[PDB]
Amino acid sequence: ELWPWMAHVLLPYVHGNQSSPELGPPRLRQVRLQEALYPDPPGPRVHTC
Amino acid sequence: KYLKSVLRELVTYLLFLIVLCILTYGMMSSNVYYYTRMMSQLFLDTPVSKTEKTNFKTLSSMEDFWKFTEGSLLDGLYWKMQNRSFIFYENLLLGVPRIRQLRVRNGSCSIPQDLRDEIKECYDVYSVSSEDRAPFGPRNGTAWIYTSEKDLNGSSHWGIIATYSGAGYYLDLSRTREETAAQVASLKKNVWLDRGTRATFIDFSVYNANINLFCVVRLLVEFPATGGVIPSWQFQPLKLIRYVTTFDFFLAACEIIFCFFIFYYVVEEILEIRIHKLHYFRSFWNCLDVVIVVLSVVAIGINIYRTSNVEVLLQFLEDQNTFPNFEHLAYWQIQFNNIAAVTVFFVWIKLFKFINFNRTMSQLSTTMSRCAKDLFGFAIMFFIIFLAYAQLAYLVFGTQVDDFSTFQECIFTQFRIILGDINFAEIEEANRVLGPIYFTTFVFFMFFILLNMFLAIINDTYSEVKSDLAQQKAEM
Amino acid sequence: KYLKSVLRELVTYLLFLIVLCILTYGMMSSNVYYYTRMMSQLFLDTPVSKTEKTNFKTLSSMEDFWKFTEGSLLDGLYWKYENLLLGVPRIRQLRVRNGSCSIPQDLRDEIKECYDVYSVSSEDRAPFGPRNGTAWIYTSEKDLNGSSHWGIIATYSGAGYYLDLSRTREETAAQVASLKKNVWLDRGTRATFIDFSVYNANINLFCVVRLLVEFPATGGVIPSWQFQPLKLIRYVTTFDFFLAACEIIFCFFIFYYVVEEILEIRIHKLHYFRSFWNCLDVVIVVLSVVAIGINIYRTSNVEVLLQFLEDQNTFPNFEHLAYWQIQFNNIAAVTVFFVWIKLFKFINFNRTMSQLSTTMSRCAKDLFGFAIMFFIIFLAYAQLAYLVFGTQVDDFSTFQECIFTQFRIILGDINFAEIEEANRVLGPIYFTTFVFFMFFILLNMFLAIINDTYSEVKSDLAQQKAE
Amino acid sequence: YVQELGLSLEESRDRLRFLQLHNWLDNRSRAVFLELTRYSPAVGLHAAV
Ligand SMILES: *[C@@H]1O[C@H](CO)[C@@H](O)[C@H](O)[C@H]1NC(C)=O
Ligand SMILES: *[C@@H]1O[C@H](CO)[C@@H](O)[C@H](O)[C@H]1NC(C)=O
Ligand SMILES: *[C@@H]1O[C@H](CO)[C@@H](O)[C@H](O)[C@H]1NC(C)=O
Ligand SMILES: *[C@@H]1O[C@H](CO)[C@@H](O)[C@H](O)[C@H]1NC(C)=O
Ligand SMILES: *[C@@H]1O[C@H](CO)[C@@H](O)[C@H](O)[C@H]1NC(C)=O
Repeated sequence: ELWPWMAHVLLPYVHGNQSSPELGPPRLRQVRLQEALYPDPPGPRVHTC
Repeated sequence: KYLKSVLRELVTYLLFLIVLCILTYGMMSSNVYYYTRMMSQLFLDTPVSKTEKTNFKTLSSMEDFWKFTEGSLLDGLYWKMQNRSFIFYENLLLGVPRIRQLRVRNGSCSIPQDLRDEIKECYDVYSVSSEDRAPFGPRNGTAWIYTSEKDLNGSSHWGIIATYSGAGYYLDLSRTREETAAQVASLKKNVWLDRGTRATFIDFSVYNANINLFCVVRLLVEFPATGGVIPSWQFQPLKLIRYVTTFDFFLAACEIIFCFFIFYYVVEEILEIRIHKLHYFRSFWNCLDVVIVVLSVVAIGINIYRTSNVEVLLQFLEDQNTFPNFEHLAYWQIQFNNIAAVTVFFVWIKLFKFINFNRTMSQLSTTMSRCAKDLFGFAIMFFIIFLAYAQLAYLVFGTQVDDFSTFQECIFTQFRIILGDINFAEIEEANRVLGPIYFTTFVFFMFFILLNMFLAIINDTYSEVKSDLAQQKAEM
Repeated sequence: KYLKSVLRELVTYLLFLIVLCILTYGMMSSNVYYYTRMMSQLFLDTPVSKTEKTNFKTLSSMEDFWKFTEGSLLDGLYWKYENLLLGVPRIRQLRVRNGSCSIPQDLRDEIKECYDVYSVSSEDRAPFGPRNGTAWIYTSEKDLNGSSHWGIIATYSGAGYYLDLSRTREETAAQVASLKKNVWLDRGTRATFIDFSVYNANINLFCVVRLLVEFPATGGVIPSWQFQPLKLIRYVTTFDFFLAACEIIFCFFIFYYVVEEILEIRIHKLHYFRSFWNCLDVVIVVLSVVAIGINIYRTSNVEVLLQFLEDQNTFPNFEHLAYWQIQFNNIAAVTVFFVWIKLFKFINFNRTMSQLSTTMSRCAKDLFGFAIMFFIIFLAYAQLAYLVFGTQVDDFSTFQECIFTQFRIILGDINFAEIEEANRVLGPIYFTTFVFFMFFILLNMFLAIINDTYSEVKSDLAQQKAE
Repeated sequence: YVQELGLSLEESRDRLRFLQLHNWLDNRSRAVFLELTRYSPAVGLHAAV
């Protein structure tokens, strides 16, 4: 749902007629780890990550 | 003596207290509460439209305001009788409601040239020196033309963000919804709440002829320069046609007697200050009389200033198709109440002089008085640390918490923590390093150590006083 | 000689206390709660209509009441909780008359009528509407067994325009529609009562229900309700024979106590009202005598309802039974409290307990003398809050409400979200100066007295023991 | 690994969808780190979001 969230509320906020002058484009710096994770057993979280 | 002289001095105080109590019971009835309660719930606790749940109390955008002004507002002003417009079939909407706008002008501040390619205009925060006065939009009527503060008979308001003037672009509304809706639509089409607007006022009043109590209603909406909406409301139950029933003449007679009593007290105080001991201010029992008489004379002066000033009602009664100007009367009524409520407090407090009729009360009074000379120093030393914590919290958390967003708010938050009401469940989000540290230090040093010296001093003073008074029997 | 008389007195008091404790506890059956809760949930929580949600608890107009009297009321009363009706419900109206002001001469041309707040001198005794029957003709209070009610706004009378409905749904609906078609709830109305009773043969428990709707002179609606269950057979099994035996032995005990007291006061002409353990015994005796009188009064006339299970067609007047039941409960619940408190004279046999007893008996004078100086300041703050906040918070509306709010503040239950916004200045001042003068000064003085007296009395008692 | 997220609404939205369907953020991808800017000329204050 992050993609619909950004496409619905954030992009209309950044652009527009006047819409809150920004002074700078956005960025999406991102990390990967390379150490592929596996889903935990059923349940949101047991203790921590 | 000390008995035949005090008996008169006591009965004169008791009659004063009785008269003051009669006045207090007189002005505050039990019918104002439900009046104001229904009046408030009619406008504040109803959604703007049935398809949403955003009421005037929780506005969040410039667009929601337009939904409110044509919506729950018009629906709560004009009721079809089973022309006049009775709100609850009892309240009478006298006159017409008036809307008003306060806005600033284009280019009110300055921007650096290196980034003056994207920033095309700025609208500075509201200021009397930066308030627009030019006619904007279609120059038809009073809604697009500036009007001075003296041409509207207005005054300042002291809102939440700043203190707004009485000028601005105003508009009077009709008596029937059919034309008021058209006027609001005309305002909304040719954009009237531009980016430059900073405040909006809506004013009206009602009568509710059953009881004799006018009710004046003011609604403020503030637009900060950083974006957002801040609502505020004020409903005031004034009374201007007092003399109808016998109880009103009774209240007038009690007022006259109260004036006579205060004149008596001021005369017997001038006589004592001049024809007796000079500089008798080391008693605290005479520094209380001066406060009481000053507050009373201020209240009487305010009452004479305001009550004698009612010609606006007569002007409204001449022609009843114009907006009534009752704003000043509500302000002065509020000021008068704020003075009477403190005067009665001190009058009640003064009674402590008259309770020494046996050993126990006398010794308790002696303990309480003797324990005040030394508690004063610790009170100062404790309030210094209190204000140190207050300023520290205001500087650190006073930007993201909103409980510490203002110095006095910081003081109130600390007092609430002392009572045990506020939990730090948001402070960690506000700050994780200095949050728990501050909370623990404050709740440990000022609740386990500093707050017990107050107990210790009182406990020791009472013990020594009782021991001395008991030893006062080994000599006799 | 001391031990023998003391143990006799103690054992007699223990028998009295255990008899009273059994008698009171045998009067509480756990189904009364379930009955009242379900009755309230049925008559007060169900929506007025299918498409609306404004239940009786949240009435907001004189028109919603007309929907309630045709919606949830009929469904709950004439159900498919499994109760059955007895007698017939009655609906009564209290109005005031036109012309009850002296209208100001200035604007007398615009307005044309007052409907003043309800009072006995301003009641409308004249007929109105179609002069059909009782529903449009004033009836005196004495003609109809009535009494005051003490509603939320004011105390109402027992007179008014009354009407008795029918037994089944159709005729009651027709009568209500006929009342709605004409103007029965005029602008001059000030009170509306709905009264009836049910039996619920499933479990033996009568229920008398009264609903009140008040129309203040400034518009709006104020609803209130009162449900009183009753059990008026009391002779069904062995348990209530045991209860009757306990009742009779309780009467014998109170007779013995009162005759002992009258003999004692005959011995000591005066100076008998100072020990404070006789001033409490006389209070207990008086409360018990009042309770037994109320019980006799409310059990003398119980047969009158018996000829109502035979499915009569009239209104069962059951206000007195419910009122006296409430009064008898409010007397039992205080005599039990006082008889439990009186027990603080038979536990001085120990050493530590004796010290605590003499401590509390030696620091009572100072505590009472200081509770005056504390309450004077307390009332000063109460009056200040009432004058400042007595119109818009809703927590300082009445005067006693201010006192109760301050007492809750002492327990640390402040809101402060409305105190600061009702008056930005002089409100926070009151709040801050109230906490500094209570939690720091005036609540550290009781402890000082209780801290000094305890040490003094322990020192004296230890010296006497070592003397 | 960064993404500029375009300049105007249409191109930015198209590039967002383009990188969404090509599996840019479904793998390990510990964090996302969206953060751009803000500046209010009326008061003269910047804001890091
Ligand atoms: C506000 O002023 C700026 C420059 O001061 C100019 O662009 C114009 O007059 C106004 N802006 C707009 C967008 O109309
Ligand atoms: C303003 O005046 C013009 C001409 O006087 C008129 O046509 C118009 O309806 C008026 N109102 C507007 C533009 O809202
Ligand atoms: C302001 O006061 C004057 C004084 O008579 C009055 O004529 C006028 O109607 C009032 N209101 C306005 C908007 O000028
Ligand atoms: C109420 O009394 C006044 C007194 O003159 C009268 O004018 C008015 O018509 C009365 N109200 C009704 C509804 O008739
Ligand atoms: C009132 O009149 C008679 C009795 O007086 C009755 O038959 C009639 O139904 C009642 N109602 C109306 C509207 O006439």
